[PDB]
Amino acid sequence: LEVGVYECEIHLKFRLIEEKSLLSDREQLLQVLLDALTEGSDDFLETLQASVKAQEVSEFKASPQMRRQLMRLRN
Amino acid sequence: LEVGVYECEIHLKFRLIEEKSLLSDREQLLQVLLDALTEGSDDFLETLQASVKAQEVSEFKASPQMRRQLMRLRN
Repeated sequence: LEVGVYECEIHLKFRLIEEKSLLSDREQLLQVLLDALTEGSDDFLETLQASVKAQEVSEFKASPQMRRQLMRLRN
Repeated sequence: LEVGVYECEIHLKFRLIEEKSLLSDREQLLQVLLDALTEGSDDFLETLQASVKAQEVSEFKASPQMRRQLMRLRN
């Protein structure tokens, strides 16, 4: 159950069919898009460009809250 | 139940605590990251940079499969 701290970068461009009423709320917009990305249906979504990076970094780079979580998990 | 075709762009940089065994499969890596983004726990995740864009475009830009889906939904 080895964990690490990863610095991660996602860059995605894509076309999506969606209901208009689901895209009008600034606070829920990303989640609506993540949900479609997760579904990954070729009837609704076309991924145009994707770059996904995840690199382990030293835990000193983590936030205080995350460094506490790391101690909690390792002990 | 008005739908549109949206051209969308997500650019996210973030640090994540995750189990190592969950990040070693190229085909599941993005989904593992989307799942953490969806959870959005401050004990595990720190969002460093976020850019989220979604713009309605003409449906002629959609894939054949998506244009068929659009007809299916509008009728």
